Amino acid sequence: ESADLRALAKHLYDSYIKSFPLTKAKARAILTGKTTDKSPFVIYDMNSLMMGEDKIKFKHITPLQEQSKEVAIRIFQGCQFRSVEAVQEITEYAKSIPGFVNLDLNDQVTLLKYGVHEIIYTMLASLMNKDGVLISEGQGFMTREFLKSLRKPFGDFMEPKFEFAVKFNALELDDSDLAIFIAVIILSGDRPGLLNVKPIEDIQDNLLQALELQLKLNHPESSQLFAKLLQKMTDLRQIVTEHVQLLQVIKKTETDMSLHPLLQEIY
Amino acid sequence: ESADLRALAKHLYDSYIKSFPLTKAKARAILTGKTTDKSPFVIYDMNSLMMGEDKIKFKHITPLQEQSKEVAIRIFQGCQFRSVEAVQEITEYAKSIPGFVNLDLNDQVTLLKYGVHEIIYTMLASLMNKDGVLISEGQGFMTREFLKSLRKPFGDFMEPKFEFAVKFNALELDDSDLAIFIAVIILSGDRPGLLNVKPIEDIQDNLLQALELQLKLNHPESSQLFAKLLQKMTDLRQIVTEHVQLLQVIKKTETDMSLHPLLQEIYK
Ligand SMILES: Oc1ccc(/C=C/c2cc(O)cc(O)c2)cc1
Repeated sequence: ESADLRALAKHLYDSYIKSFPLTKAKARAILTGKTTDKSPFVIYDMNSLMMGEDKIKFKHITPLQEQSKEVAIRIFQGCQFRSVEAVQEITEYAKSIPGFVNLDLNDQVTLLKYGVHEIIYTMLASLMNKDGVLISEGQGFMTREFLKSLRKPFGDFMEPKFEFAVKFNALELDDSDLAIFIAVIILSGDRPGLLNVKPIEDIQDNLLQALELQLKLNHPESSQLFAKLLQKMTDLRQIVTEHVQLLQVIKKTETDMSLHPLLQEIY
Repeated sequence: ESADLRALAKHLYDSYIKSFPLTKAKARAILTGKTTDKSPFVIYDMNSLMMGEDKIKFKHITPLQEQSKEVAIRIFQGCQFRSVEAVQEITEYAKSIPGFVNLDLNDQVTLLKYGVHEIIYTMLASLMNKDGVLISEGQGFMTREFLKSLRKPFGDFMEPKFEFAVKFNALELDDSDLAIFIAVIILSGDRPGLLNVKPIEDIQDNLLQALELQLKLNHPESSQLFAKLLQKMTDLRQIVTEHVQLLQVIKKTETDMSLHPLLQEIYK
């Protein structure tokens, strides 16, 4: 019944607004969108990020550059922190989804183990555009060119993300849309190791239904947007796989150091 | 007007038929061991394969395998010819797709080139069941275990396909549905090297409305089948990957074995 889908939709939307600080309406005003009044400290050069964290309240590293731990390394360890953060936000948005907790815990844990990854790149596109990506709650904006002028490893790290974001943003979705789109992702059912897929698919079915009417009523003119949207979810599955390749090569760059232990444990 | 999408649906199901000598419906009638209208010869070991030459059309080696092109090679050079065959059949079906042969000529090629294997594995599932796959216009049937037990390199090669088939076939689609879904695969838009995407995405963003209505009518119960079907194109692209690379391997350990010219102008 239509009434339930608009309900489920509104439920998830209000829940999504509570769970995620920096939203897209927001990030879109701060970014290219004018809403000029507060604008975000820019980072384009190696002197720009140098001591840059001045304003910007960073947790982990400060403006130190002189053969003391490479800039590239300290920029990647940053994303990871944010990652660890987002995973928590998401783990909570998950509980908010109708029926999620009523499932087998083992299953709730697996759905997150694999889902947390696609949702992160999905939302990172909310804080990105062809020129750069928003950072530090929105007090930042690290240019795209600066990111590509990074060490040999890290040069392709974020490029395959700006490409996806550019395409994904062309769909022009809003937080009310991504709310449902993101639920659908989590409640996949084809994730490895699940134990009772029926339940997991009954909800996604219900979530998919809601996503459909939502895009209809919310994009009356965008012909076949539902379909194109579900397609972009394949590019996500690929961008996530390719991400562990340039990551595995990292496992073969740092290492043997006894002052890491309680850190490599966190990540 | 849902009357044009239905007329477009008819159009496609028709060429699909004219382009593929073996349909999924012909394939299932042979597999479900029940319509002994013609049954297949089941190859499952060496002796059986040796006999397969007589009972079925195998212009391949009979006696010795290892020494004179080991059995593993015999099977591959054959499965190869089957594919060049397949590509031409799909090249035909492409041309039949409205708007296709009007797009820039390079884009046509570009679409075929990447569109091919995706379609070949989607169709290869129509000939597979939890235990094997039809071969030679359906005259024969090769066992999943037989294959899964071949020389180190060739051994695995078909095992990511059988997996795809079981889950994919689960959707229980029929030939008229695979026709619209197959067109949607070629007329994509996010393919490497394309010159103009708008006129191409225009076609897909119309075939899709066709696949949607087709599925709501054809499967009034299978809910979210439209959405579930599309999500299949992901497990698809992953297969090509395993292939192309597993192909790199043989290309080096088997330097006396060739490859069909047409099957080269497609891998990148
Ligand atoms: O000695 C041999 C003689 C013939 C073959 C044929 C293999 C083959 C595999 C397919 O998927 C489709 C097909 O139509 C044929 C393999 C070994």
